[PDB]
Amino acid sequence: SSRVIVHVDLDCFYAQVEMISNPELKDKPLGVQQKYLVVTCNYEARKLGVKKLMNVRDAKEKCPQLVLVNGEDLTRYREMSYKVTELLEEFSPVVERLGFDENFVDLTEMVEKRLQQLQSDELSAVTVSGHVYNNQSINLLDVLHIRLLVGSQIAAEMREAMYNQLGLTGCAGVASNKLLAKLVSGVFKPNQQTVLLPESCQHLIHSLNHIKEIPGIGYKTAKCLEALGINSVRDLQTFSPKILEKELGISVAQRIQKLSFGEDNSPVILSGPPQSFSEEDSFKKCSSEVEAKNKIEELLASLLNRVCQDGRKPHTVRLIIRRYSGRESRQCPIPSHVIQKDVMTPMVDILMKLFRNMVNVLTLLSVCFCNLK
DNA sequence: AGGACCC
DNA sequence: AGGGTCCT
Ligand SMILES: [Cl-]
Repeated sequence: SSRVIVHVDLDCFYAQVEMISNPELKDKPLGVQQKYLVVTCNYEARKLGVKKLMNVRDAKEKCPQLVLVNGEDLTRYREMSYKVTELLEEFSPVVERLGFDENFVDLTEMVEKRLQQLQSDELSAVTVSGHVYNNQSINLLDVLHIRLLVGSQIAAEMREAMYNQLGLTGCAGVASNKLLAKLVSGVFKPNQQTVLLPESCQHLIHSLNHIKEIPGIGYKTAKCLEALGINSVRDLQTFSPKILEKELGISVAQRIQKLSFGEDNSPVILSGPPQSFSEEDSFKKCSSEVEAKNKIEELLASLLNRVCQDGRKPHTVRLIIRRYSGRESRQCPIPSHVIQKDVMTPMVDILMKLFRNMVNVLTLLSVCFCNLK
């Protein structure tokens, strides 16, 4: 049973939000700064050589006119992110969030509903919206092609609604599973879409230049694969299954070897409301382990406002720390009476105990509310 | 708790 | 960087 999946990928998301907030930035090169880092930038800045996650000095020495806005407070980005997800959920309810700026939508049922409504002569006029990957020829008699073209039409409706209703541009990719939809959505950027017909799957997967470019193959797995002489997609396709299992475990080995062929049976999961709320701060050294209570009190204060708005409350609190020159965490249940929401002073007490439990009286402090109900 | 992955 | 997910 084949599926029609769309991957929606917002262009330079934080920059888009900031440009909407201050139109004066719309025509100037823009970078969103967090600490010493340019986490993202609009395309005007990318023209001038600015890259994501490029340190501010390197970025200013490449674009001295680069306008910098602070993006350490994620509140506005998070709000717009959920407006996108909710808009897509109106199309079809099964929407999976991947970070703040990507969504997967399973269009299968929607596509079949639209096809049922078409007349015979109507079927021969089905047209693609946007790009066809690798300029592949469409066969209107192929039912897989028809379904994917209808997927491309729904994807264009989504992108038009996002722009008309929210002012945001993004790319979309339409394919038969999540892996392929996500790989194909970035083929034409920015603000464009691409559909992958099945015959071009091997062309898409072999277009990658490192196995680390496969979604799901992270730093540790890549480093491990490279240690085995596996570098290209075809290397992973042809590597011995038995050895790969022994080195990576059978779960990781079998899944990522399927990914190397473009195979991905994973379902689109309805993300729904978030599973956790957290806030953090990075810094160079906080060994005044009495200022930590101040940092933790500030983080806790802002978090408390967010928990009130969601309406659901956390049943677990967690404190994370990073050690000077990799993280450690302590969690514990939140006492039931404390959940009625002055909750600061008890929360600080709980958190400090977790703190003291971990540190003997730091480059990061993070507080998380989780286990929601 | 810790580790893998994602943006 | 400042967030998130699920698995062991
Ligand atoms: Cl499987």
